[PDB]
Amino acid sequence: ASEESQAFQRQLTALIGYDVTDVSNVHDDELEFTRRGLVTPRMAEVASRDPKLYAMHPWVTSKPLPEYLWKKIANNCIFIVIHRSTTSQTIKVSPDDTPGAILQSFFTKMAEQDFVLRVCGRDEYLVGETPIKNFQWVRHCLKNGEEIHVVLDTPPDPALDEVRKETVSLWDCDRKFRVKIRGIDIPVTDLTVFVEANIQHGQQVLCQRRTSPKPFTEEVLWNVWLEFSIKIKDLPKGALLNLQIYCVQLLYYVNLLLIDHRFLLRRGEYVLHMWQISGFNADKLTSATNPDKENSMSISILLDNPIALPKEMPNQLRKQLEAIIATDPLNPLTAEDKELLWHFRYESLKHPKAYPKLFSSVKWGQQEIVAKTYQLLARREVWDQSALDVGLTMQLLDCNFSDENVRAIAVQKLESLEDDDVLHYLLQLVQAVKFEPYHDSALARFLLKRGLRNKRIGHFLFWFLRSEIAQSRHYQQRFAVILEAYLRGCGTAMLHDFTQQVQVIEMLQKVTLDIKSLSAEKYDVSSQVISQLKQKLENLQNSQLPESFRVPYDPGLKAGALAIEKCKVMASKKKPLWLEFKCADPTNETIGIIFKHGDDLRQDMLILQILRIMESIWETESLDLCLLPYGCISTGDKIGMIEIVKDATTIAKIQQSTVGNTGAFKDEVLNHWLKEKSPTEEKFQAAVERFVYSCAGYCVATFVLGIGDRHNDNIMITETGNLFHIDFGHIERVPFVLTPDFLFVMGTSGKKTSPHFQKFQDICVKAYLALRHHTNLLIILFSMMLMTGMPQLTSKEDIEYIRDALTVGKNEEDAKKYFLDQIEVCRDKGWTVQFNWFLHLV
Ligand SMILES: Cc1nc(NC(=O)NCCOCCC(C)(C)C)sc1C#Cc1ccncc1
Repeated sequence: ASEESQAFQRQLTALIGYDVTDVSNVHDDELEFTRRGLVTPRMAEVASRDPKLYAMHPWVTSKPLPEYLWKKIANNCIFIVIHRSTTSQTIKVSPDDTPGAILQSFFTKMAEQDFVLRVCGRDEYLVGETPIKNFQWVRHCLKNGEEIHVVLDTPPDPALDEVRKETVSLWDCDRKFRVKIRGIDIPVTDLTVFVEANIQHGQQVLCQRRTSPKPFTEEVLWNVWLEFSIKIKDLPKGALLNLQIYCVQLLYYVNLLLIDHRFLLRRGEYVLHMWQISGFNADKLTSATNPDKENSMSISILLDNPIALPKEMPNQLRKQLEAIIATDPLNPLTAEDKELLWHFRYESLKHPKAYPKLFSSVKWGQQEIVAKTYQLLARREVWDQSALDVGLTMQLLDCNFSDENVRAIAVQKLESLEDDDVLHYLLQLVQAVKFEPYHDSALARFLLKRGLRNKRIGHFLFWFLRSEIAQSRHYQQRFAVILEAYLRGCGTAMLHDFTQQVQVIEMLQKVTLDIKSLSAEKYDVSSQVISQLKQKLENLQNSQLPESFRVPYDPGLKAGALAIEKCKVMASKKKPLWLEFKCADPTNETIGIIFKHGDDLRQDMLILQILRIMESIWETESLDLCLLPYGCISTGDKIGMIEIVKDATTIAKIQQSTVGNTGAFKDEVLNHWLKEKSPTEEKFQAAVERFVYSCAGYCVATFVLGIGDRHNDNIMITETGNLFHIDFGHIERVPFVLTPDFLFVMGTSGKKTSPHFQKFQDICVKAYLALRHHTNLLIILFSMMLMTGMPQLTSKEDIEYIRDALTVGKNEEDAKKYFLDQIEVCRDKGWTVQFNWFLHLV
């Protein structure tokens, strides 16, 4: 209503990248009702959260301090360098010392509580009643053997985060369901079309009726009643009326929810703008209609049937039911299996791992059965009590489940995750919103309240939602209605940082797309393209870009002015921008960021998230495989950013040092580069230990994912011997890369065993074992990222690579040999595929 409240909605639309106050693409108030419906949990969180802790966002974890990291604390007391101006005197504190206790041990050891421990060079705070061992920044320093540098700083003002003042039933109706297909209208040789109407409940198709084929014209009228066998009483909440135009080839689709957001049966006249098939995918389930009215095929339908929706086993069969529960998520159930799970549903409820299969075997098109399922769900004693299995929880949030009650018990288990884990699974929990039948949901409300509770979760939430909105027309309506709901609770300070970030990304994306236009595809980096970049960049800095911004992939870091003398264009075919920015904290080395158009960085983000999940799985088994999970955020269509890792070099560039652009690869090349880049033999004998652990980790990780066969120009290594892979936005043969240059560093010529190669295969095989223990988790993370992120998704063979790879249904002893067989494939191949990878240049 306020004249300035209208200017707030245009700031929101600039941050979101979509106008939520738009009704040109809706046939009901589903999104408007969701906007108002979210005010309640937004305000409950904004009110619930403590302001002094929300402002300083302490990054803690309640997981035990790992064994390898404990070895670094040999004195049961670690060093903390506290700095204030000139002062820079260290302190020895016990790992059980709260930052409050370490405050009394700094003031009493000097000659008041209004000072906090802030890390040097970042906006990261060691505050709150949590032991110093549980702070992430402390654990990060103990991993990379770095010294703890803090500052006696003034705490931020919690008032900076201020917020702006914000009839019959179905079960009585015994008639059959019907829908009149009036016609189809395309704006614009000699084929036929027919329409197919389906009653769907997630994946499962309850009923199906088609029209008679009629010639392919601009307007095709039918005016026909399609009668279905399903009674109106039997329609479940979340039932979708999928209308498809077939040429026998699917050309267009559009969904419409039979039961609306108010439990009412949908009736009336509807003119639906349809999506074209690109010439399985989460986008196929979307309730949103095609916004492009000018170029899309339309379908007009009619309904009127108000009507509202109301709210002891033998050993043999036990052995069959247990065998079924044991099988992996992708093992398909048969009618025999489904029937056995249902009849013995009370036995199945006693095992929580049998939840996805028990609910996958429910007759959803039968009111009577869904009513039994809801009574069955009330006996949730086992479920509530049970330990949180995130892998199992996520199965219940995928495409196979449209049930609000089924999906909600899963969100109830997610409320147990601490911030630390909510960050690991955030990308995936965000995509799972695509599978929710309705806009307002338990999951949406869950992501909102956690983002609003923690500024680190909030920052990442923003970038993930802003990402899908900027490259998904099927879901931008839903995700923007959730991003507005968040942005209206993060508080003024966040709303300012996001504006500066969005602004910088927008300008640099323009320059990335402009430099790509200038430098031709079949063209190297000339003097024209390099000087045009420095010219374009000077005009941005001189009055059109913020003097400061938080780094999207690492928010604790604030980047400042552009070091234009250090920026350049990369030699890749996609011509990425290598940019360097000066650090914005005085507390002169820059931040390196790569901007890139051309590759799908959602696939990059989805693999990088899985590497943090994998190294977490290992951390619990007291393993550390030094994976370098560099930052990378997708910002729109094929465009996005990548973190430049300090003093790291490509493996292919290391060999084309001894001898340049040629296929004669030496083994000693990498072994020399490591010693040449090491000051003392102590630092070189460390680089081989960082190489053995990091190398073994990337071998197992890429193998389980099916991205082990990579060109060595996409494999980098640091001067400190930390190997890492880059550019995952792509996907004879090889399982993973273990080329003879790497073996030389471990001590083996080939077909030999050295003491370090022995160390390598020991951790290598123990890491495979560790991941095999979390088979269902990896299967679901990959299975879900293919439903949403990877658009070339095969719901048959693509999804099942990880099944064969993860040694399903096999003993742990065979696995040790099988993994070592794949090690020996890389021994006999040597440089066979690496040579053919170099040959892919011409
Ligand atoms: C992840 C990553 N790190 C690198 N590090 C590096 O070049 N260091 C060289 C020296 O430090 C730079 C110096 C300073 C800026 C730190 C001050 S390049 C790279 C990549 C990539 C990529 C390309 C295409 N698609 C996806 C990913």
